[PDB]
Amino acid sequence: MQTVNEMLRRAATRAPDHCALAVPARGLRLTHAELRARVEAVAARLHADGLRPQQRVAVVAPNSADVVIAILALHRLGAVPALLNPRLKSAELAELIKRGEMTAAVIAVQVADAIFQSGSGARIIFLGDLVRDGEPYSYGPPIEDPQREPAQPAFIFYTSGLPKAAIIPQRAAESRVLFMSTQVGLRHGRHNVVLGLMPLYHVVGFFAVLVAALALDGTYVVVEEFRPVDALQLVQQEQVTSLFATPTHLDALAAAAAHAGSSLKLDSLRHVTFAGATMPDAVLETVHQHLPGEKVNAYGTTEAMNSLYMRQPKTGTEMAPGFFSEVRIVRIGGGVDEIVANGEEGELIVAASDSAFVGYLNQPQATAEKLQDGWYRTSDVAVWTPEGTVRILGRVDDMIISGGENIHPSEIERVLGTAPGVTEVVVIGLADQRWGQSVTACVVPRLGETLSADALDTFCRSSELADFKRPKRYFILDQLPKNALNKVLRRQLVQQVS
Amino acid sequence: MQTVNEMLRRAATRAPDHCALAVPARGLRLTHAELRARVEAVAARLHADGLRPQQRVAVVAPNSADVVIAILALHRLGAVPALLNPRLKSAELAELIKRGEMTAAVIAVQVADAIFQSGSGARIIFLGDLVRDGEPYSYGPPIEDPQREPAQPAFIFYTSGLPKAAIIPQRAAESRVLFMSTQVGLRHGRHNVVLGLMPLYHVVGFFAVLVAALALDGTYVVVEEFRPVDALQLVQQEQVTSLFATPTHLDALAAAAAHAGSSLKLDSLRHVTFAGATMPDAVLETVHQHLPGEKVNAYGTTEAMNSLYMRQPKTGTEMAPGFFSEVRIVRIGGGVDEIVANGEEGELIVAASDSAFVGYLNQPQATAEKLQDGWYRTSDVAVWTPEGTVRILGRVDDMIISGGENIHPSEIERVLGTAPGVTEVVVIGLADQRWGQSVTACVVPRLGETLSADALDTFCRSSELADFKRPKRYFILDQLPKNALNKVLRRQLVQQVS
Ligand SMILES: O=C(O)c1cccc(Cl)c1
Ligand SMILES: O=C(O)c1cccc(Cl)c1
Repeated sequence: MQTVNEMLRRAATRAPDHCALAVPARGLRLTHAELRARVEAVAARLHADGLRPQQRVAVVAPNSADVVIAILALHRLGAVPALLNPRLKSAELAELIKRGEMTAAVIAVQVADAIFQSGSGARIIFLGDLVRDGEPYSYGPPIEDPQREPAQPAFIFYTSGLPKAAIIPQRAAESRVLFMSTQVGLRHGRHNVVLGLMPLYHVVGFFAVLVAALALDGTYVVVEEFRPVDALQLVQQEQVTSLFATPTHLDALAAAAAHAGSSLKLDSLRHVTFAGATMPDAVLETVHQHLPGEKVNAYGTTEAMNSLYMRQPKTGTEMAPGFFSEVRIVRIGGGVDEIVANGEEGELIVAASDSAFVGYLNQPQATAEKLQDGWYRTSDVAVWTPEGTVRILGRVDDMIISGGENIHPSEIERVLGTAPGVTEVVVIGLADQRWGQSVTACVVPRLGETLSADALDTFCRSSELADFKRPKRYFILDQLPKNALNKVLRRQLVQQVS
Repeated sequence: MQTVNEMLRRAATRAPDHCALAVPARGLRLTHAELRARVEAVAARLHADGLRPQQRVAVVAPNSADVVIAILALHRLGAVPALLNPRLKSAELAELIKRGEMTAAVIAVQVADAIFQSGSGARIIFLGDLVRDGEPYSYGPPIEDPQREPAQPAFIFYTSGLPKAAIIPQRAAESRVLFMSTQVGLRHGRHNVVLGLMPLYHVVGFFAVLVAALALDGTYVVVEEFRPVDALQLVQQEQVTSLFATPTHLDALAAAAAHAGSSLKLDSLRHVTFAGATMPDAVLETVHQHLPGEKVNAYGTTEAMNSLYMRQPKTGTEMAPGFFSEVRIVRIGGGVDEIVANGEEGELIVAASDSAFVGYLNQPQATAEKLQDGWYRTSDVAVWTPEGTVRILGRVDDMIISGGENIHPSEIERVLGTAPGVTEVVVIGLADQRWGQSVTACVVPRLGETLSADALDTFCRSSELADFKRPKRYFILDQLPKNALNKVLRRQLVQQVS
């Protein structure tokens, strides 16, 4: 195997004086060799204070050079970084750190208050006391490089109840990085300038962006806060070769580029990658018109990383397996060998090989639901297209079954989202009749505007949707309940309207 | 890990009906699924005759669809293919199979005579009795897929005394394939059409060409015999995306393309890769002028695969480490930690990690010479250029040390090779004076032509060579002694002229 530490160490010997970390705002550049020296020093200093290999340390911070040093430092020591979204509720973060029996918590968020008062006896480390603007506080004797095993825990990442802690083994690093090369077409070399738009607590942000950038002897451009015109200036200024970004980032970037034209020089950007299963046709449309570089749509999971992709995509929902990947579509709630007839819908399962998580920390029942007979079960519904591609339909959990028929809310949402006057829409099934579930649309109007059930129904009737998929009922709401992050709490919403 | 078998198996599930093997001459195409079925059937039939996992089977055959099936078949069974050059002497092949305690010998070469009469009780299998033109003789019950371990032997390849048997472990396959992607820029997908110019008994021919082609869900184009104009027609006809070829192939191909112009459509060819350390500046020159695609120079060994490379190269001798690679230049005949001053010459050693051989079969002394303290020693002399690239000078064994000075015969040979009237030249050191060794040139004239020591000396004097490097003596010969393959036996030649 080749671990994160080894990938980064080998890179440092090949390109010691090439720029590793760029923070254009803070006037901060760090070479590969200089990044190593700080990783070594924070490692040693963390060790000199009683942190041992395999001890889980929480990390809760926005993107920055300092948090990159600290995360790599912990891994170099041998500790297992558990990376957590800083948008989470103080209460949630304290609770997650408690369940995880975490030894320490590196924070740069008040949230420190919550952790002491949770019971969890996790040592609160403030990030600014380890490393500040790339320069660390040093002390302690230089430290040994611990022995690392293929199945051994290496990093913990969190999912979608409370977020679950997915354990990423040492051997998963390489293929979690190299798919950026086999699928996306990144290659080794110092031309690589990678814009860090993705948060570091998401596996793409860490393995596919941060680690890939350095492991290929390139440069990682730190972005502490996303602004669409500023990001495009970075593309031009830094000579960005690739960016991996959310559908929401790309909508912003494409529109800013459209209201920029040849004001910004974007030619250096050769790779625009995104997880676009949920990307509407209209955003995809603008991405091709207004942004340069080859576009690659990618499907993946925290649990197994990349499982499908598409070069120069037409719809955002249709993709095919790449290198490392093996996939099947099986009967919903059946065994891993129950393959559907091409054309019938089912659950996407992918083989659980090198890139796979090895279980959810302290949640062995959820693990047993997800890892069966060598497969990882996505909980996503899919269908083989006659053209040999996989069409992602939606989450199994969001699926509505009305009059014995599979209806996917995401399909209805993308239609209703184009209805004039609509700012947000979530489609849900209410426990009911026609039977089983009744398709119901919850719609938020644009600021100042009225909506009516009649007008929306007329709009749906005049759209491509088939009979049974048309909502039977509409609720016009001033907002939708959306947890600590900005994703809808369907269950909670269903509970609100009934 | 991801083994050859697993790489090819996963590929078959992703692209069952895409063309895997093309033999345009024989009118033979085989899809991925069809190639699998034959690999399964020859495997089973080989098993039904008493071949067990980990038993070494020799393979001695020119390139063909049938030998690809048989090699993959043996690996699928679990047997360890030992691939041998068919150009070797009958006596040599019998002897190598004897030392290797090989259980069987798959041959398609008389050479069968030699093997029985060597003592080695290796079962002689004729290739035409396993599979002919892609259709096998089937029998026996379908067979289990054996458990494979990371350090376990998988394939045996032979080197430069008698050729040594380098044992390639299961875990070496992935990085021996994926460097074609990280260094060379191959990516996953069915556009991949790979021309099989390289012999299958060379690690590049097997891992970097055959296995890479299939593992990326592409097509391998079988070439049973190299002809420069025919090969270029294949590029055009088959839509070849990449070729990996020897310097000798590229000289032929470039000249045929120059005496073709826009007669042949070569635009589909995006990657032209070669091991060009020994490629003269003039051939490289023509490669850029007359052949399309990005040119990539690559340095590597049987023992550790790829260790250096260069995109769009200027000299053929200057390269830098890519992904997976770590390299040092150390004092000749010193410890792995004795790094030279940048500018001093030394031995190129590369780290022995995932891609590395695990030893020479039954030759533990040679192993101990080559694998020290986690490094592989190339036996190649190199120097760091002020620009941070590695300049390969020549083999340590060919090095001449005259008047206490490092002189590399390859440098002198490339100068003398341009002297009009010269068809071949080898430079050697004779045990002698000035002192230690005396630089001596052995030159073969062109058909019908005379050479003189005086005229050659005049030519050298008028060349870029420094004082001490000029040959002190010339031998004009009608030929140079060149073993079973076409490489010069320096030791033997030295012995001839003295
Ligand atoms: O969260 C995702 O969409 C994701 C996660 C891992 C890998 C990929 Cl390609 C995508
Ligand atoms: O024999 C060579 O030159 C060789 C062997 C393995 C890998 C490479 Cl890139 C080159």
